Amino acid sequence: FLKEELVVAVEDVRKQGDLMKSAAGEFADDPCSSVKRGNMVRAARALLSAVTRLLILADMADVYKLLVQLKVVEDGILKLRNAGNEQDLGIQYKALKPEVDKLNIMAAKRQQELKDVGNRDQMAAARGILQKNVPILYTASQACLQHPDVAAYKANRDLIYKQLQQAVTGISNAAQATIVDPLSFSEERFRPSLEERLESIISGAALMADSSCTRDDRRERIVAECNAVRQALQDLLSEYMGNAGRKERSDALNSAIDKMTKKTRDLRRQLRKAVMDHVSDSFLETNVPLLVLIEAAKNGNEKEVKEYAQVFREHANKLIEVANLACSISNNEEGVKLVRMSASQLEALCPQVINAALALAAKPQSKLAQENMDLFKEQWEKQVRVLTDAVDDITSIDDFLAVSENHILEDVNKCVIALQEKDVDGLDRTAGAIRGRAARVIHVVTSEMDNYEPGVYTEKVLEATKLLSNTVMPRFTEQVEAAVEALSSDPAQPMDENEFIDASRLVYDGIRDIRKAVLM
Amino acid sequence: FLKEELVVAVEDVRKQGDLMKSAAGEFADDPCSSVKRGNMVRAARALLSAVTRLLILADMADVYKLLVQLKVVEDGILKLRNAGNEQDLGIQYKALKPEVDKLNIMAAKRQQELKDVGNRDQMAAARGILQKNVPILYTASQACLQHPDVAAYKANRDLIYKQLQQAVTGISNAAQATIVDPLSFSEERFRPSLEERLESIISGAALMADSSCTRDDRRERIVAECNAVRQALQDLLSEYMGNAGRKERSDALNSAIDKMTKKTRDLRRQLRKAVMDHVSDSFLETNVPLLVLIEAAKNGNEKEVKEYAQVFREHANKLIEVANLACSISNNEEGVKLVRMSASQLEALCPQVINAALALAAKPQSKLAQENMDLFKEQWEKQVRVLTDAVDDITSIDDFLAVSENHILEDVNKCVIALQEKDVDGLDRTAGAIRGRAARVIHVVTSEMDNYEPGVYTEKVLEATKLLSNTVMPRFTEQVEAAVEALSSDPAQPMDENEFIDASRLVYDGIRDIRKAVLM
Repeated sequence: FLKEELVVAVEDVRKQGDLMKSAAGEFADDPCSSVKRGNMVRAARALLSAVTRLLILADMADVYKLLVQLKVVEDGILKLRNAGNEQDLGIQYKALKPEVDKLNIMAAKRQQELKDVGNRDQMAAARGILQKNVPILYTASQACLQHPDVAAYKANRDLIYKQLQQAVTGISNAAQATIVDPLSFSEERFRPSLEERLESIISGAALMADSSCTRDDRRERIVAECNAVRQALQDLLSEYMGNAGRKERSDALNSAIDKMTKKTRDLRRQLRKAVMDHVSDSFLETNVPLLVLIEAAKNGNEKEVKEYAQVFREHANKLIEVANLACSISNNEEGVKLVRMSASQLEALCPQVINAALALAAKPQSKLAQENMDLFKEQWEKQVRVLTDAVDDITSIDDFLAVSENHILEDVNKCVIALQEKDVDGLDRTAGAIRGRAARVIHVVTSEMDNYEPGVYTEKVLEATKLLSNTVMPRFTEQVEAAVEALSSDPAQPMDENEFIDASRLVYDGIRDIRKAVLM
Repeated sequence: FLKEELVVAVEDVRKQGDLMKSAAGEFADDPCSSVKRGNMVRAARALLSAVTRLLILADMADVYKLLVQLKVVEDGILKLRNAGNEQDLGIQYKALKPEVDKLNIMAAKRQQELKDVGNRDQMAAARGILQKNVPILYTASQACLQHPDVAAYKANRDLIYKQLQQAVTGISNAAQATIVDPLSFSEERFRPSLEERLESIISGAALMADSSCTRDDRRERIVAECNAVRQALQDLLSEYMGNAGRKERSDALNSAIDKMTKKTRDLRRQLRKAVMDHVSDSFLETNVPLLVLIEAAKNGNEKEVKEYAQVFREHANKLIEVANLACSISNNEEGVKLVRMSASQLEALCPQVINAALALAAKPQSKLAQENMDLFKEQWEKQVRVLTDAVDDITSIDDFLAVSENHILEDVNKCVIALQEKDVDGLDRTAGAIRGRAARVIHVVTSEMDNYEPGVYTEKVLEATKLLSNTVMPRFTEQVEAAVEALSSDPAQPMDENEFIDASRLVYDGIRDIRKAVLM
């Protein structure tokens, strides 16, 4: 198998190589010779075969190598979880750290070798989870030995083990392996025949919408633009059916499709201007399911914690979905991998967050718990911001600023009208959304400017950003709360409508002068 | 470009080869060395690159070569068509015969090189038509010079030229290279939401019948089974509308669809057992529009020839349609291409057949015409049998024998009853249909057995086939005519009812023991 095949391969490669050299030579001395030429050709082909045979054999060498190390790490992981005393536990992790690393290398190898990108993604995703959890399993399984009466800890340890076991299998599964979608799909229509097989590849493969999980506007917009392009496709399939044979150029009918089909591809640009906006219709409030999910457990409340798991979990994955929708549309693979990977890790760091809350809700005094939470908290936010920053790039920074401009405008007035309606519950709420999108805008603008060389362009932009967050925003928040303390205190002190409006306007305008500075 | 690149390629291949040899060596003396090993690997990869670079360059050499020869044959073909005197004409064909051949070789080269099979098919199809027509163009364009007042000849010559021009382009087009429908449709239903978008993709896309262009039975059968499955779909769309959300398993309602929808897919199997039967309800009589369409023109009858064009043309295309219906249902692409292609060629060889008859009907003595017809006749039948054999495979040989069993039975009795009714016009007619389906059965049975290894199974089958065509059939035909000469001769000689029935029964039985032998 191993060495066996190798020597054998070296042979074929050696022999064919010699015959190729001579042939190549005889051709060099007589390049204007047709025969001597053909000889060189056949020779080249023969060389290819010998060379490839070695590559294939070489692939086995790598695969096998991956297997050996894979099985080693498998047992090691289970041995770590089953550790009973801190002595054995510490001993296992040390003998596993290297084994894990080695496998990590070998994994990256097959990852590249795997042809179809799909499997390649699985390999990297599996490798990641494996790489991240291995250390965590140690910390989890360790806690169970210090507090054997904390089912919460045991449950966590096992969940990590589960994910780890998954990764290992995923590596082997992908090791046996051997893009956008609307882009490549739209490029298919041009022939004087078979209108029956094209009508099926353009019909049954052009019916995949999505929508949902967005605000009412995004649903409406998507509904209108999706119907306008569906009709478009049918105008292309009903008008095209009249070309026949000789119409192999561009007349009134063939172009009746070329003007409808070639232009209506807009649906794509519609779903984008419809998704990228989620970033401000349910984002910045990223801490919302953590800075309370923790406070619950941190207060010895085992009840409002169980119910919060779903609440937390819900807002989380919902965010990842939109991140995926951003992947469906984006021929950018390098960036899709980033997003899809950042999503996987963050998708795997989910159960851990819950386990933490569980162990803390039962022991809001256990310094080990309060620290375990604090630690997990840090890792969750850290993994969130990245997935977020990874996505902010999968899209157009500029487009983001555009949608943020309109939406900001909407919520801004929602507050202004709330100030008039003297509805604090709304005044507060709306104001918050304003602070959200605003900051979400300053972060994306700045994080995107790190790819540009400092200068007039970067200066005029950051300044516009500095103002909105340093001068603007504060004066507005100062007015929001100022209004609140004018109806909940005593009967109801008179609110200064003026300053509130002008202050709030600065917010919107601020975004405007930043967007304008971004373009320039 | 050519030689230029070559010498260059030989270099990279030469240098890399040397470095590879040494590396391979150092590894041989120390195979247990990891470093020396890696070296060998990197070396192997480097060799691959040098080798490939040569292959690519080599591809150009072949492509270019194809181009040169392609342009040569192009002009030659046009020069042949424009020939005015038998002198120049004969001269061109001779200087083209070789040019054509050379290109034929070069074409076969790129054909293999082309990666995607699709283009590969085009290359072969284009090459074929080019190979076949080149000689024909000569015979056609030649006739026009001997009888300049025969538009029929001119029209033919040009059509050949058109096809030839097509092939050439098709070769160059493919040289730049590197599904079913009911099957994929039925696999769509499984989700706790959006019952409004699924109801439209399962309703508006499940309404495409056909029927017609068959005997009364095939229309009735199709009508019954199409209505039984239409109702079925509505039992799936009316019962499904009650799953809601939690019903994500398989209860009484969700399965009320799973038992109706999952079983009624039979409509498909109905349209098949309804189409494959055409093969004996309007086939074998394939010569019928030729062995008379010719006799007409061959008798200097320019009148019954014009009217026969439509008659001939009608029976032809009708046959192709059914061949297409056999394509709609058959996920087999490789076979569909065959059928669809065999149909195209035969669909293009149609106008030519007519042109022949036209030129002969006007000159039933012109040895040039009588030969042109004889030639065209051969090509039409040849292209027919193939399209036919191509289709006989797109279906189930066994199923064909089944339907042939029932239909034979019907026509058989139609004759027996005709013998009793003493209706010769029917006796003759029916008997013919019997001889048709019968032979159509023996050919399909034998042509299908060429895919099986000779032995007991093949023996017991062919014999059953041999009997039906050697012993059976004859004794029956002998009785049919024998009965005819028993009422048209003198007043009406007494017919021997006995022998006629027994003889005719052999026909049916013959088919039975062949079908049974096919199964076994």
